[PDB]
This record gives sequence, structure tokens and C-alpha cells, in this order.
Amino acid sequence: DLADRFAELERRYDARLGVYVPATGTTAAIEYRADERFAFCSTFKAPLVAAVLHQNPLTHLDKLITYTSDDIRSISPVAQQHVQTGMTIGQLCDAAIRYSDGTAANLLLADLGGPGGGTAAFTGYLRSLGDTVSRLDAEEPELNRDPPGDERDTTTPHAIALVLQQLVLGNALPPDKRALLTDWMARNTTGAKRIRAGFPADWKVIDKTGTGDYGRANDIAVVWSPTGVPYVVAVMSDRAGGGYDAEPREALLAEAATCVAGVLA
Amino acid sequence: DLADRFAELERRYDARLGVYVPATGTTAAIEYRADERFAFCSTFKAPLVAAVLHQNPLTHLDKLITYTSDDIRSISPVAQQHVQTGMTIGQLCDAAIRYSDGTAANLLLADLGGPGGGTAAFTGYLRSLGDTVSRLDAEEPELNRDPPGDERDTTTPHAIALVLQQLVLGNALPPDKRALLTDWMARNTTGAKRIRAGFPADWKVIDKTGTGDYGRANDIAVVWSPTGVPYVVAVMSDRAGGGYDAEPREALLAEAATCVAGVLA
Amino acid sequence: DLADRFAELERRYDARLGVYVPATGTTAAIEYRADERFAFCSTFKAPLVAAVLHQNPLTHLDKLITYTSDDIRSISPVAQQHVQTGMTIGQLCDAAIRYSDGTAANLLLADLGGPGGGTAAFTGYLRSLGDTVSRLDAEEPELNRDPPGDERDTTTPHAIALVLQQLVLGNALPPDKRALLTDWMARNTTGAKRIRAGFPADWKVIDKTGTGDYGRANDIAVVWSPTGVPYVVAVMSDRAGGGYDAEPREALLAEAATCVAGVLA
Amino acid sequence: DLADRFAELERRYDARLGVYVPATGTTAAIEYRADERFAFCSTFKAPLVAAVLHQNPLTHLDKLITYTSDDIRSISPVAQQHVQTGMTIGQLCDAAIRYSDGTAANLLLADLGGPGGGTAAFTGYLRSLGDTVSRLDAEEPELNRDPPGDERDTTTPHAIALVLQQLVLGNALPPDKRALLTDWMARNTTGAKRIRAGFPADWKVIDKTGTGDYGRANDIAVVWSPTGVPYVVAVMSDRAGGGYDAEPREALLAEAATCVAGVLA
Ligand SMILES: *C(=O)/C=C/N[C@@H](C(=O)O)C(C)(C)S(=O)O
Ligand SMILES: *C(=O)/C=C/N[C@@H](C(=O)O)C(C)(C)S(=O)O
Repeated sequence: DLADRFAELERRYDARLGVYVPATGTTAAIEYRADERFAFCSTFKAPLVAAVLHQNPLTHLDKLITYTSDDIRSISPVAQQHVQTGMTIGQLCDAAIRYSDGTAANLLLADLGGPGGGTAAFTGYLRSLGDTVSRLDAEEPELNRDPPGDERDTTTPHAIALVLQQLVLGNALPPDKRALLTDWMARNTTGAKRIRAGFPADWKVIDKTGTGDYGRANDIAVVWSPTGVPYVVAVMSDRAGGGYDAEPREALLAEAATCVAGVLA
Repeated sequence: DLADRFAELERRYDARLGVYVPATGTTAAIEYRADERFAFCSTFKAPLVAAVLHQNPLTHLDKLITYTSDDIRSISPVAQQHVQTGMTIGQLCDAAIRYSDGTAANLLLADLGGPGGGTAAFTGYLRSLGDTVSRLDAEEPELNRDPPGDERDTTTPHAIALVLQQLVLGNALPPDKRALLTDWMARNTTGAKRIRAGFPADWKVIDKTGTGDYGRANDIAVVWSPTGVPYVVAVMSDRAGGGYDAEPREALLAEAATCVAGVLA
Repeated sequence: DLADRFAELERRYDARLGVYVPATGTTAAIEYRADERFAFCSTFKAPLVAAVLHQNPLTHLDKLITYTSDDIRSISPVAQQHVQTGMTIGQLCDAAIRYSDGTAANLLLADLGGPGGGTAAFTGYLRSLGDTVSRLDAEEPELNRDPPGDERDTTTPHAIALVLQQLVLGNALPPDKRALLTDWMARNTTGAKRIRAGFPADWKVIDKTGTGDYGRANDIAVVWSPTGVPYVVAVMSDRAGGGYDAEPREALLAEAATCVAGVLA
Repeated sequence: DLADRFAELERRYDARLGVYVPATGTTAAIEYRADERFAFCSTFKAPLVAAVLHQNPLTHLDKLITYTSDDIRSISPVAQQHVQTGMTIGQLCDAAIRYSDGTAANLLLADLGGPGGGTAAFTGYLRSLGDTVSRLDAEEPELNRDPPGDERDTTTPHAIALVLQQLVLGNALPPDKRALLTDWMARNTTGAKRIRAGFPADWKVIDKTGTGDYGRANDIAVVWSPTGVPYVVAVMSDRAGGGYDAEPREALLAEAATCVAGVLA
């Protein structure tokens, strides 16, 4: 019956909304277009960091990577600053999550190795976690601007929420590695107007945002009740019928998050 | 069906919940035990101030009232500080709303004059905005400790919400007087953990709290959506079965307010 | 020569300014009216918690203290909410520092025990730290309203700065207790517009504020440079010539703090 | 005096500092190597935009420019994305200021037309604002790597401050053109760690950064005191002697800006 409010929000914002909240021990699952495909955009950077963490020892984070000015091919607020000094795999992880750095994601994909510069390796890592649906085919920034209807560089709310649940709440990572991913998402800077804005302030929120053309605006998050119960909230949206240049509407994601918060209360 | 969530909240906190949100042009009215009597507690201090404002000129706020240490009969954080200097009606209004000062309320009641120390005048003022249900019979602090089932010093979420709607949104006061009430409720200090804690931070919240024995915890509020749509939210609660010494559960009001926010989004 | 910029601020704000920054290993001390007496106001609440910490085991923080409505004699944003339940010595500490709770401070003083409700015990604890100047003679809220010139309830910037240096940077407390005082001062809610507003955001700031009649506005703080060098900044002000009702000017303290920051850079 | 602190920061960071703050009605001018030549680096992109604005109508911002992958010759986070669609002068203005886009800068230079790809037309526009000293001779990225001592592609903190003063505070642009420049500088993404990091957060800061070889790091900024008084702060630094590969030290610029803030308080 909450699916009437979501469809009302889709009408209001001229957009398509996708919502998934995995069912917990006490409460039931929340689904709206939960098995419809939305574009990853930058949300893939969260399990990308987890893939590098799972495949390498903790001391692989101190390895220095250097890059040229020709590698800065997308918005890279941190990689742009360190073209002469270079950056370690740890700082690349910090940048790729907290500042959604495009270049940091592409080098992290390269560190994964393999065909397509690491896209195949990344999709393989998602498969190991049980995600049968998601797929990454391009690197930054081409992945953001796939045409609508094309299945490349897409996930689903259902699929991405279950990946995030294992990475933060489950056992996909050892505790010392799981605490680094969690801390990076807790100190994220790009999502203050989305799921964070939809939930009361005494609910803790860690998230990774995603934005691209065709009005694409995503936010995947883990949230904690004031009493400590954790939930996973996957919210994805696009406005593909409005064309390539359609503006994303962050208010839709905040409003949807407020609907969810009332149900989880 | 939001009525299931409220009765769930009643079972979880061992309490009786009363919720009223007046219907606006866009949304429908929210009701849960909306026409069941709850105790005013300190929520009456909001229409009390508006009563003094309505019956008097603005310069009546500069009238100085002196009192003795025998008049301090309830929680009076501000009145206790000025026993030798005295307080103006204006300060007595500020104290009674922002700090829920008990003695300032009793003096303001005396400023309404008449039988029962100005209770009869106050209920009469309540009949003028159209509220034939509510009634104030005692002064501070006795009004907080009436037995359950007794109809003295009681209002209802339905009754109190419509009063507040006229006083803040309607025309029960002139604009100059209407702004002083709202500024005192905006900078209130006693309700951070109730309705304010249940709504997202980009919603604006003005409120007057009430607390008393039998686990009585109330919060009456005017809220504003991030786009500026105002609503009235009346949340009242008691735990009479737990007896006279039952602890009030503020988390219940915060939780109920999050449910309301989800529907209003 | 920085004493010219301070006296210019004194002229601009119609106020008397006291500033002390203890000399560190590299840099020299900063003094302005550094051995002149200013009123403690609520800055005493910081070493008061330290005095309770020093005099008791860590499990004494779990002791439940109960109080009545007649103990609320000043602004007590937290103690006013827990009259029915009571508060633990830990919560009383947290409230007295973070919200500058007046009643919580008076109960902590009483926990020290002794003449004057524990004021003598407090003044003795300062003497043990090497403070020969300060004195606390009254309780809240009488200590904020002593006449000017009166030595009662007065410290000096020099004296209070060296007390705070021992309590946070020195060895006047064991590490497990010292981290509790530091964490309460780091999460203070009352001093965003004073020394915090005067220092750049990449400087860490812990503080305790003081405010009272005669335009009295103090802020005692420990700050950390972006590279980790700690400094102690004692800033006090009053406007006694402006009368009992003179308004404190927080802009003076933030401005004075910006002058100090330039010298410490 | 303040010039001893600057030379101390010089010793500590192994650099040569250049600081100019144009004197206002109230305060005196700040100078330190103010008429010594530093390399423009990317700070020229600030008056470059104003040049296009000044000699063109508002409709010229919608002119579309197309370019090849052979024109991408330096760090161009925005120009790399639009090689097949092309960018308009307006977007090229936005990119060249907010992301210090190199290829956007070179296209805007060519939009000024003339010898040296519009370097002569740019220096010419600088002479119209009274700047006899500054000169731009190369295009991106050759201008960032001129040897020390060489006078090509150099300004001075004195010479770069007054142009910016005219271009943001003065009448070098009509108001409708002046606000586009200001809004792009206000939303800059490349200078959080420099002058912005040295001033308290309740000061407003707009800036354009510059970075190049030989440890060159600049920041030209307009700041606003919390009460509204605007100033111009030109901070330039390099580390010749340390070599072509010397790393720029941003902490120097932030430290120098904190010294300026103390004087201006
Ligand atoms: C993750 O893939 C997204 C980046 N989105 C934004 C960004 O901050 O870079 C855009 C919209 C600017 S982008 O598609 O590069
Ligand atoms: C200590 O500095 C505290 C001030 N708190 C209040 C109090 O009850 O004392 C005030 C603000 C009313 S005061 O300045 O006395």
C-alpha cells in the first residue's frame, strides 16, 4: 500500500523510481520496481573498493600508483590534485567513495586487472557474492551515459541492496577490512540531499551516491535506528524519457526515503 | 494502513497513543484516538500566552509582576531566578513557552483573572476559538497529576490541534501578535527528543511539550515541509496502567512523528 | 603588538577582554589582561567534572542521583527532563559540560560534599592543581551575578588556562578518565559562535563556555593545528560598566580568536 | 610585524611566498614580495573568462565550439567528456574556472583570437585594466613549466590582486556579466585546501587556484568578513632551488591566509 505513494511521487517528479529494502528479522521487504534495471552510475564504486579489499592484503593499500594527465577523463576532485605525487591504493579507495572520484575508480578497476580494464573482473566479483543480475561493461565516464533500454552498466535495487548487505552487515569481508569500507561510506560527502535528507537526524546513515545523464540519481545506503537496528535502503531513479540532458531530481530520493522511514519506525 | 502502526507502537511502549493531524487542502486527516481525552499537562501554556496577547495591548507585555518565594510551586527554572527583581508579562510569556516554567504559567493565569485563579477565563478563551471539549480546572502543578478517567485538565488531540491551527496558521491573532507566539515556540528548548526528533531536519518544527505523571508525554507542533507546506501535528500519550509513577516514553512520540512524516511526504 | 588589536576590539565592542594562551615548546605566551579577574560563569563546570572524576572510580559514574522539582533553580535543559527518573553521575557530567546544565552542576558539587554544598571542596581541588587565584563561593545561579569588582566566583585567564592544560594535555587525570572529559568537551553544543567560530575548520576545538549578567562571556578551549600541535586559549569578557542587563557580545570572542589563530599559524 | 611570520613560513616550507591584500578604506595594504613575479599558472583563467564576457554579448555564450581529441593537451576533466558533442562558450567558461580545465582555457584563448592563439589579445585586455606588469605568452600546458627567472607567463601578487578587485568589486564588467564570473568562482572545486582552508568558515571565499612545476601554487581570492566587508587576497608561492620536480605545498597558502585573517579581524 506504500506503492501508491511511490507511484504518486513518480508522477510528481516525471521520473521512474526503484526502491528495495531487504527484509529483516522483524519487518518485511519493501519493493518498488525492485527487479527493474537501473544504471549503476557511481554506486558501483562501493563494491569496487570491497573487491580490491577482498583480493589483497591490508598492506596492498600502501602501494603507490602514478598516473598521467591523460588519465583524468572524468570529474576527479582528488586525483586531479595529485598527478605529480601519485596516490596510494588506499587514498584511491578513500577518493572513489567519499568524493565519487571518477579517475580513482578507473585506476582501482585497473588494479583488479583483466579484460576490459577490470570490468569483467568486477562483474565476476559481484557473481561470487551471489549477484546474478548486475554487470559493468565500461569505465568512467562512459558508463553513466548508456542509452535507456540498454542493459549495460546496470544493476537492480534488489541486487545491489543484497550486495551492500553482505559487505557491511554480512561476512563477505573480514572485520578489519569491513571497518574500512564502513568508515569511508560514513564520511561520504556527496549524499547530504538524498537518503540522508529523508531520514531523521538520530538515524545513522552511510551511503554511496550515483548520478548520470537521463536524470539518473541513485543512493544505496545502510541506516541504523536510534535503538540500533540496521536496514539497507536502495533507491534508484532516472528520467530517461526526458532525454539525455534531463536534470536529476534529488528531492525524489529524499522524499522516498522519508516514506521508507515511516514504515521502518 | 497507518492505524496498525500506531497500535503497534502502543503495544511496544506499553502506552496509549493519541494522534491528530488536521486535514489540509492536499492531504487527508490523520486520526488515532483523536477524540479521546488526554491531559493538557504543559501544552496549555501555548494557548495561555495567546490568551494574554488577545485580551491585552502589546504594551501590556512591559507590565512588571512581582512574586514571593511562596509562589514558586512547580518546575520554575526562570521564575526562581527573579524572585527579588520580578518579571514582566513578556518574560513570563517567554519563560512559560520556551522553558515550560510552571510559576510563569500560574502568574499568566492570574493575569487572565477571575475564578479558580484564571482557569475559568482560560477555558472561556478556549470556547471562543470553537473548542467546547477542553477544560482547565487546576493550576500548576496539580493539573499534571489528575487520576486517569477524570475529565479535569484534559484536552484531545483533535481539540488541541485545531486550536493551534487557528493560533499559528489562522486569524485568531493579529499578525504582530501572531509572530511573538511563533518565535517563542520556534526557539523552544524542551522538545528536542519528541516530534522534532521524528521529522527530517529540513522540516521546520515549532512545538510546545507537556509532561506529567502516569507516563504522560505530549507534543503539539506546527511543521513545514521542505517546500513550505504547513501541517499541524498533535501527539499525546500516557501510561495509566503502569500507575502513578510510570515513566514517560519520549521515544514513542518521536516514533509516531516519523510515521506521520512518511505519510505527509 | 597583538595587544593593539585587542584594545581596538575592546573599544569597538564596549567591553573588557581577557586573553591567555600558555607558551608551548616552540611559541611564546599570549597575554592580555591575563592576570585580571573575570567571573567564572559556567567555565567552572569543566574542572568540576574533572574534580569528580579524580575523586572517584569509574564505576561511580553509574550511581543514580535523584532530585526534586525544587532543585531546578536555573537553566537545566537536561535535568528538567529527568526529574521523575533521576540521572546518573555520568549523565550529570555530560549535561553540565555539553549543555551547561545548571542543576547538573549543583548536584555534581554536592557529590564532592563539604561546606557550601561543595564549593570549598572545588576550590581545594583547584589548589591541588597549583591554582592559587581562583575561587568558587556560590552555586548556580548566584555565581553568575556577582557585582563587578567582587572577587567571589572569579578566576583569571592565566589561572584557568593552566588548569585546563593539566586536565587535557597534562597528567592531572589517568588516560581513561582524561579521554572522558575530552570527549564531552569535544561534543559541546553551547560554543559554536565563540572560539570555534574564530578558528579555521581544519583546526580541532574543544571548549567550555561561560555566560552571565554584566555582559559576561567566556570561552576556555584547547585547540589543535592541522598538523597536531595543541594550544590552550582562555578568552573572557564582560561589559560591567554597561550595567547588570548588558548583553554579552559573542562576536568579540570569535574575533579575538581569529587574532590568536593568525599568531599561532 | 607580519612580515616576520611570512619569512618564517618561507623557512619552514622551503618556498618563496608572495602575498598582497589591497588596502581598503579601513585597513592598510598587506605586502610580501608583492611586486615580485610569480607564474600565473591557472589563475589567468579567472581574468580570461572576464575577457570573453567583456567584449562579447550574453548570446555569445551559447555559441557551440567543436574540437578534436588532438586538442586535449592538459588536465581537462570536462573537455574530455564532450569531444563528440562539443561545448559552448558558457560551458567552457564554467569548466575553465570551477575545474581549472586546461583545454577549456585554450579554447577560450582562441576565442579571443589573434597572435599566439589569443595570448596577445589577453595581455592586451589586462593592460586595459591598468596591469602593465603581467603577460601571458604560452598556452596550456606550456605556461605552467617556464624556468624560474623567466618573465614569460608571469604576474605579481600586486598586479593580480587589483585586476581581480576591479573584476569582482569594481566596474570592469556590467552587473549581469559580473555575477556570472562571481558565481563560477564561488562554486569552485579546486581550492578547498588553500585560502578557503585558512579563513574561518563564517567568511565567504571565492577563488581561482593555480598549480605548476617548480612547486608553484597560487590562490587569488575575494573574501567577505562575517559583517560584509570584502577584501582581495593574492597568495602565490613556488619552490625554485628545489628543482623542476619540487612538490607544491598547499599548507603554506592556508597558513599564510590564516595570518592575513588575524590582521583583518
Ligand atoms: C559515477 O559514476 C558518477 C559521477 N557523476 C557526476 C560526477 O560527480 O562526476 C557527473 C554527473 C558529473 S558524471 O556522469 O561524471
Ligand atoms: C554559565 O555560564 C551559565 C549560564 N546559563 C544560564 C543560567 O541559568 O545560569 C543563563 C544563560 C540564564 S545565565 O547567564 O545565568
